[PDB]
Amino acid sequence: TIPHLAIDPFSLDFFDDPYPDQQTLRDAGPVVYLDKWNVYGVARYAEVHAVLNDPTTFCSSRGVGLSDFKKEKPWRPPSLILEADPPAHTRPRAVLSKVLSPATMKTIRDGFAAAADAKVDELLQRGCIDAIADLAEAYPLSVFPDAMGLKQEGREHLLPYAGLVFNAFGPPNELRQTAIERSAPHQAYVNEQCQRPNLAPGGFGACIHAFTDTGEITPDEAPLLVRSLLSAGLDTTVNGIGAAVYCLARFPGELQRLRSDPTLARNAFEEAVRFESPVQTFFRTTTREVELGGAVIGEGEKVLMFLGSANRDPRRWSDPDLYDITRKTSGHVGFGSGVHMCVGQLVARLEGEVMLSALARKVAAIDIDGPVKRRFNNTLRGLESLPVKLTPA
Ligand code: HEM
Ligand SMILES: CCCc1ccc(C(=O)O)cc1
Ligand SMILES: [Cl-]
Repeated sequence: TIPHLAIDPFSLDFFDDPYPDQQTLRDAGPVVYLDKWNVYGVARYAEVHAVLNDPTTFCSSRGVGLSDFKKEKPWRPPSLILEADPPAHTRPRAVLSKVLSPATMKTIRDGFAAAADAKVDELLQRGCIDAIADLAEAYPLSVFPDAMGLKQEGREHLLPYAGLVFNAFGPPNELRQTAIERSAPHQAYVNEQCQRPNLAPGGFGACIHAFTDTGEITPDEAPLLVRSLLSAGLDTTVNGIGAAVYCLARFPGELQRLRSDPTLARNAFEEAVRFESPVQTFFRTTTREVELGGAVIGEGEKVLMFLGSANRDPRRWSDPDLYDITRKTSGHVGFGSGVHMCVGQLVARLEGEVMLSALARKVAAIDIDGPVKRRFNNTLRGLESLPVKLTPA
């Protein structure tokens, strides 16, 4: 009844060009079995959305990577938010929501926007730049660690730590094993920065610790919640901004529409998140036998959700393989959906908006002018290098 496929969605060949295999996964059925890893897979929008929105049946507390925390030890102590189910999820989630709240964005927007404009001005002086290292990485590094309240020393551990976190959701392949082998210094740095005295006044980290007297979280929960922001808050935006720049570089007609109306910057970024889906996949674990799209999945089974495939499913999207900055993007699953839907999405969208606004106002053309190199990660999709020439407006 359920088709068995040999596709390895964590293989380098798959990462290099996932789109044919994602269509095969969608078209084989609403639910597939991936023999390579002994997991169920859902690649159509409808089933991905359904799984995300039933957290009781498709839980997160047994891990959102391949590993089942009921069977194996987690590689690090479980996240109090990502790897928790309601009701244990609810209070930590509320704290992060308030720390990253609509009102908090007002305090940081002016500085984030000035840093974006300054970065684009700097890049225009160079002309030919690497849109990854010099923009997608450099811009978030220039705003997010400071917004966290981190000291300067040791920030070089942040991107390695995030790459480790995202590789560790994958199966025990070479990418994951190698990341864990190299992890000790990055974990040591990150864990130390999560302690209250190491987080500067007014930043996200200090604000998390300040919530420890309201009854929502205790003091001993705050370090792990700071850890959540140091895990999820940087490399995601690197790949989101990188996706948006790569889209504008490949689709100059959309750059031209963005230049003509810079207020499209927020939706241009949202459409880049749908189009590239920098966060490609997450797992859930069934807590009971369940019927999903005509298939019967037993208890304690891992279900792999293809967020990027859901975001390209023609059953849901018109012209899904086109980058369209005026598309009605609401409902895409690039930030998830439901109770775990990205708690940092206002930060991510703020960064993406102000960078695309700076490009829309200052840049006339973005031309790829060197070899494009892809970066391979078990969960993140994005580029290692994107050589571009920026022409000033
Ligand atoms: C373009 C950038 C980003 C993308 C595409 C993205 C994507 C996602 C997705 C798909 C989830 C759902 C995970 C699940 O359902 O298991 C998620 C959750 C989460 N994200 Fe984001 N994210 C981004 C940026 C950020 C930022 C900037 C922060 C923090 C400052 C952040 C913090 C979190 C946290 C803490 C969670 C867990 C929420 C929960 O479990 O309730 N993310 N993100
Ligand atoms: C796309 C972001 C995924 C993510 C979310 C939360 C955490 C954490 O709570 O440590 C780590 C990774
Ligand atoms: Cl850790």
